[PDB]
Amino acid sequence: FQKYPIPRYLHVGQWIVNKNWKWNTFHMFFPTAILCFMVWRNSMISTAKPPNYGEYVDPQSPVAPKAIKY
Amino acid sequence: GDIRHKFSNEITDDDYDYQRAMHVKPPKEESLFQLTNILSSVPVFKTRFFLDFIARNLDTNSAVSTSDFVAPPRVHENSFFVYHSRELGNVIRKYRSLESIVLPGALLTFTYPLFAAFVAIPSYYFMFNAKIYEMSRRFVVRMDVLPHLEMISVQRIGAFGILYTKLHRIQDLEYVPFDQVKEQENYLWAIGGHGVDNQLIFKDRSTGEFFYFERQGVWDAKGLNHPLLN
Amino acid sequence: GAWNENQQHYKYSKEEIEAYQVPMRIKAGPCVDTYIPLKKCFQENPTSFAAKMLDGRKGKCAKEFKYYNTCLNHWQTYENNSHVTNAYWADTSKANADGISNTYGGSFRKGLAWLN
Amino acid sequence: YMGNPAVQSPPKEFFNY
Amino acid sequence: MLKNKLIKFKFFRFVQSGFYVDFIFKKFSEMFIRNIFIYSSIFFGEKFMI
Amino acid sequence: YYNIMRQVSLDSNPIVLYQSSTFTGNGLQEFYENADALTKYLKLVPFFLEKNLYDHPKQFVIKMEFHPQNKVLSLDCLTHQGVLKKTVNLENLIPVPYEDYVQFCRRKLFNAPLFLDTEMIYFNTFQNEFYVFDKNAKWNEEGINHPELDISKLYNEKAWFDSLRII
Amino acid sequence: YAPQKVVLRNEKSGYYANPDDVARRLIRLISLHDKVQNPSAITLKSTWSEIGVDPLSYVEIMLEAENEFYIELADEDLERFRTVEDAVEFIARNFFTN
Amino acid sequence: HGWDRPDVPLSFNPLYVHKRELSIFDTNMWMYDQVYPEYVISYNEIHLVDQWKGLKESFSQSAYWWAMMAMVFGFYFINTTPRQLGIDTNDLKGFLGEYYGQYKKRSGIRSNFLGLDVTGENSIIQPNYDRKNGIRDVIDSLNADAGKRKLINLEAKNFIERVEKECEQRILKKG
Amino acid sequence: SSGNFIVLFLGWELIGLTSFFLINFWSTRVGTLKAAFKAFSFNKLSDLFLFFAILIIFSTTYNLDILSFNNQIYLYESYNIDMFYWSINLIEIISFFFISCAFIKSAQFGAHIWLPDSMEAPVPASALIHSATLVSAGIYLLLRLSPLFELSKYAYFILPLIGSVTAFYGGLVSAFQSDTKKTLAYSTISHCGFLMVSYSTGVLEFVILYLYVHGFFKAATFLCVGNVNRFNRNIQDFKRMGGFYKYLPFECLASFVCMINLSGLPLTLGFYIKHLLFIGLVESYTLYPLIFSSLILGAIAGVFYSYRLFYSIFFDTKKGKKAIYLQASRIILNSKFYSNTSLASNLSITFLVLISYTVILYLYCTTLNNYYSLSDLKSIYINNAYSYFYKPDYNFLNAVSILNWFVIILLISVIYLNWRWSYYYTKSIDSLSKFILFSFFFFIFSKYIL
Ligand SMILES: COC1=C(OC)C(=O)C(C/C=C(\C)CC/C=C(/C)CC/C=C(\C)CC/C=C(/C)CC/C=C(\C)CC/C=C(\C)CC/C=C(\C)CC/C=C(/C)CC/C=C(\C)CCC=C(C)C)=C(C)C1=O
Ligand SMILES: CCCCCCCCCCCCCCCCCC(=O)OC[C@H](COP(=O)([O-])OCC[N+](C)(C)C)OC(=O)CCCCCCCCCCCCCCCCC
Ligand SMILES: Nc1ncnc2c1ncn2[C@@H]1O[C@H](COP(=O)(O)OP(=O)(O)O)[C@@H](O)[C@H]1O
Repeated sequence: FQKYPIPRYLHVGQWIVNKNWKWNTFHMFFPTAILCFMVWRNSMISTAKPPNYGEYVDPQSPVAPKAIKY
Repeated sequence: GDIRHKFSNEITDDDYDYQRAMHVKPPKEESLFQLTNILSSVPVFKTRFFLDFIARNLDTNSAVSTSDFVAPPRVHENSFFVYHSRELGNVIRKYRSLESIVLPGALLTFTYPLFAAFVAIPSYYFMFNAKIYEMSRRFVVRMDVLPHLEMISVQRIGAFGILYTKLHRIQDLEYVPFDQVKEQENYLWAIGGHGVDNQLIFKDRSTGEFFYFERQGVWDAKGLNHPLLN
Repeated sequence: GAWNENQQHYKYSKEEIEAYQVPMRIKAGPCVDTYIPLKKCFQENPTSFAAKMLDGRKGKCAKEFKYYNTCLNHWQTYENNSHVTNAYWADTSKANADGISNTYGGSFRKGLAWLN
Repeated sequence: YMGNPAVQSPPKEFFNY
Repeated sequence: MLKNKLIKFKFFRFVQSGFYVDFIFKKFSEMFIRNIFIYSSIFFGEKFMI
Repeated sequence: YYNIMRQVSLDSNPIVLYQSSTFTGNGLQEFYENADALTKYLKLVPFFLEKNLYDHPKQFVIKMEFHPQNKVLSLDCLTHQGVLKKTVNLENLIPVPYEDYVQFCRRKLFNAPLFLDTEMIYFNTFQNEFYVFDKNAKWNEEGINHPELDISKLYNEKAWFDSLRII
Repeated sequence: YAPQKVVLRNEKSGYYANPDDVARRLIRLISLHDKVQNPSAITLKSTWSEIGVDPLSYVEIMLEAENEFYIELADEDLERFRTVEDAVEFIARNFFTN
Repeated sequence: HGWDRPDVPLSFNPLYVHKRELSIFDTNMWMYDQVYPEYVISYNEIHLVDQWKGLKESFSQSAYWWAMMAMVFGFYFINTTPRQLGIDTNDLKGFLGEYYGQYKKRSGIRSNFLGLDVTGENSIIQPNYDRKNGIRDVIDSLNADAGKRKLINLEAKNFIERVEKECEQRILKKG
Repeated sequence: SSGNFIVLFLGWELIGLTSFFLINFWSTRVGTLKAAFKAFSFNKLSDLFLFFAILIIFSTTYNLDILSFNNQIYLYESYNIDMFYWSINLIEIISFFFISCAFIKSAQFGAHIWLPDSMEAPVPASALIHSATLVSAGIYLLLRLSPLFELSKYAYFILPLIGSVTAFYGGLVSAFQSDTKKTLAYSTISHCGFLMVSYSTGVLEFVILYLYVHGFFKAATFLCVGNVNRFNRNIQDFKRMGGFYKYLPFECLASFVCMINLSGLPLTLGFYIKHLLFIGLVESYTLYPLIFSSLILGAIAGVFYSYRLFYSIFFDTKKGKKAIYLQASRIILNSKFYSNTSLASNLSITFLVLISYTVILYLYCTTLNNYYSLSDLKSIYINNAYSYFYKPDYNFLNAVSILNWFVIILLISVIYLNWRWSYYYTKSIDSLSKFILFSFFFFIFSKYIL
């Protein structure tokens, strides 16, 4: 579509180009990556995976599912 | 208006040569492995035996039409020629000749001829009856006029590629408007009425026979401008 | 001897089935005894999906795949009754006369298109 | 009941703020 | 079959319009919206009942 | 529209309009004798393949006479079997370009030899076939400028622009 | 980029397409009609009746002009056109003329 | 290119002028906008005057597809034999076994583990181990089909054993 | 990726609202607002159904973990809920609500009407919505809760019937659509119905394969038709197209590949998934005649819409406007940079097709190979549908042959039928005759002589 003038006072995103977008991309990507790394560690503390190939669950081990003793 | 000459890295016409196999363009050069170059370079094609084989096989020059006027051989001694089909009649006859080899071949070579017939029945009724066959039945392959009877001899194509000639009285001929036969036969005129003249449709009213004439067919002025045919 | 038996004639326990991660579809069938060595060999012989999809002998996993393929053929034939069905298809009159399986033969209709 | 598709003159007497 | 009504634009239009299912559903939805929200809820419900 | 046929004859005093320089001879035997004519014939072999196998209606004209009294053309065309004489009614000939000639055939034609005159295709609408001339040839300037060959007598907008459409 | 200052809408010449190009294309399209005897007698100030265009011929010519200029013209506007100059002015000032 | 186009005109968003009274009986029946207001529901198939005429037209034109479906079903019905489909008969103690085991053990109606004098029946969502409906029909059909396939395999084995015995008798008898 | 029903409901509401925002991208238009609001209303009804199903599950089991619910729902099969004057089975009511929620999102007959109106969204949005995601949410609901639907009589009756009806309806309407986006939307409706049928077959591997193939090739076709629409300047109907092969060469060729894969044409991955669908179709349904007829008519409908879209867009006559063609063919524009699309678009579509082929081949090798190497699907309902894939009988082969020959006859019809006068009309009939004779002789020679 043909470009048309945009009011200077309006904080809209129509045909908005930031000449310094590279540093903004750097400083919006890397700290986001660090935040997600911290959240990833926190969630990896509480993570469950089935036994690997060749590994079985001993039914009498504490890891095995348990039933309530009334 | 093109400005590719102003720039060096701009694409040239020689780069647009792989598109010649996909885009029609007047010839510029002959490649090493082009068929013409192969035929004109290998000496085995210069030998007389290949030249004689080519000059005596494939299409013959006797079958090539040598004029824009043709007089087909008379069907009867007294009859005079009026109209003849050119290529649609040939294609119709070659298509209906398939029933003479493919249909028996289907019986003798298909594991399930009943399956073949069960799939062919709806193909005929839903697609092929209104496409080729019914047009062929009403197609006028040839039309001459016998003056002693004051009748028209119409030669048509039958089921297995047959040819048969029927006589229709001139006074019983009527003109059938396309709008008169438009809605009742819309499917035929939708998929199988393009090669025949829908604005030139006739009918023998005694038997309800429809006469369709090919758009590419040839008409004789002498026969058409006859007092019997007005 | 039996098609479900593997090369070593060894039956696998529930713990071994769990440890070797047998798919439930294979577990439902009777071919776990022949499937388990094949999966063990494939784990010991990691190959790309193209290798499995192209090799007809399954490469290194040859004997294990032979045993598993015999078991699979028998298993899918019996789950299909395809032997009886093909016997009745080849000659419906002779199969009925011989009484291969009256239960299937009493409700068998070949179809008009297939040679009546 | 439904609105009138016909073009009507602007109201002269109507409740206002 | 020399006469076919499945190639006329009437049948083609019918099929292209999705068998008129959307049209019928939207007509019934307008019926419901008018008869429930306006006449029954705000007029009968609020003007009369409330 | 309708291919109404009219009887035609010859004037017995034809005016030469076109003559292929390479294909000067009685027929295919003398074409074999000529070294250049033989090479051109071998290059025209795929042209004949398109003509026969692909059912592309085409003729390679090596000579052309004109009869103004009957308004007829007297083409002598070359095919894989030799030279054949064809008479074309003047009103049945229209100009057509290389793109129309190629796109008429649904099959992809073989790469054309360099001696085909791609700018001068002539379509016979009655016979529905193309005529292609040779690049190295003598066009009789006096012959082609005959008053009966003038477009003011021959040009018909509907036939020249609207009759032949390739879709 | 934007000059960072307030800049108003530029009306410029007021034509979204070249008026002379539009007029020439329209006159060429009109001359294509079978009932227009003299293409060289067509002027922007000329009337449709003056250039021998009946109402139905005008309808056909305007439909083909709509096809050519990549726009559609309302019947009220089409009846509003009294001269080729008016038609060209309306087409050139249209934002969708192409 | 080739012309200095002015800016996009304000006519691209024409101002809508209200010429009619906005009835309260059409409340929210219109998408209101100062440019191009619309009715809340669009009827592209307005050539059908009503929804009843639309239903009549739909059922009249859908008859062709009913006929085509009938033709396809007839073609596949006079030319195809029903297949041997069902649950895997090598695992009947699984999906089929668990269903009947649950309907047999009746563990949902046992006594409370504390003696609270309340069982599973004392709830809005309560067990019913004598229901005999729902998916039980499909379960019974699957079990019957599995039994039928097992019987077919057994009959085939018996037939082959009988054929082998008959051949042995025939060859041995002649000597 | 939900682990609980609460994360499931959160994702349901999130996809609903994000689809509403995607559909209503042209916020300045109220004509877009009404379509987005219809989609929003259907999403809210789906949310109601999902919430009520989750509430019933919680009131029954006091549990929201999906694994725990799946592994213990079998204990509650013999249960009923006293709702008003009726005693509805516990599995039946939960399955009814989940199935209604799935049918609204994964567009089925009746609840499909929002999907054709959701084409006001930009082409990338429509590609994401229709290929996967929004219309695959119901398939995810069915697959994630597979043990629940194995024990439901309502599922057994409603999944195949509604799936077949939806497939037939969508394919048939797509075969008649002149808009490219509407054509692909109705194709998506048809393939969602086919996915429902595939789930009703009891084989989840076939469902996964069909989902992957349809998503990949529908997305690629959506991108191609989006480039075509942009070139045509926001005119989506192909009645104003034709001759775009020269202006959009890459679009033409990529669209050809993606349509022959998508429409289930023979010798393609779509053909494989359709054949797998017909392998496992159960024949014990009361309404099997209608179901099977609808499935056949919807499976044969891919040829029509694929051929119509491709030929009308690229190789028909020039039905478009002169401004579209002439402005892109000026001699000044001739350069090595000339393109009516973007190099980035071309590379994206090429890599999408390549990765789609690789992933579909990997899935086929993991599932359809003799050595079954797929991971556990957490389903204990194992039928014998794989037997006909491994060791089929002759009757099934002959039935699939019937289907293949129906497809062949439809191909013959679409290729050779002349709906308009042409100079090649006679030669087209001649070509058909010689093709029939050549096919007969080729069959004779390849089977008996040598
Ligand atoms: C073409 O669609 C249609 C649409 O598009 C999907 C539509 O949008 C709409 C528009 C609808 C609305 C606006 C709202 C209405 C809502 C709906 C859900 C309507 C949907 C309508 C249909 C899906 C069409 C159904 C109509 C018919 C006539 C069914 C078509 C199938 C046949 C005619 C096949 C005939 C079957 C026969 C003869 C079976 C005979 C029995 C045997 C051979 C015994 C076999 C032995 C067994 C063990 C098998 C058991 C089989 C049984 C019991 C038969 C039962 C099955 C039946 C079908 C009766 C309409 C009207 C429509 O119309
Ligand atoms: C009692 C009557 C006996 C005779 C009945 C004759 C009915 C058929 C008449 C038409 C025959 C011509 C069409 C088929 C030509 C051979 C094609 C072939 O190889 O078939 C193999 C097979 C032969 O294999 P088969 O029959 O031995 O067994 C394997 C095939 N199944 C399992 C499906 C049966 O031929 C057929 O299946 C024939 C089906 C014909 C269906 C109707 C066709 C109508 C359209 C005609 C044009 C077709 C163009 C070519 C299409 C195929 C190629 C792309
Ligand atoms: N408030 C309303 N009440 C009833 N009908 C309306 C209303 N607004 C619009 N319409 C209908 O919608 C159509 C749109 O008309 P509109 O575009 O506003 O007038 P015009 O066509 O003169 O610009 C009208 O013909 C009218 O029938």
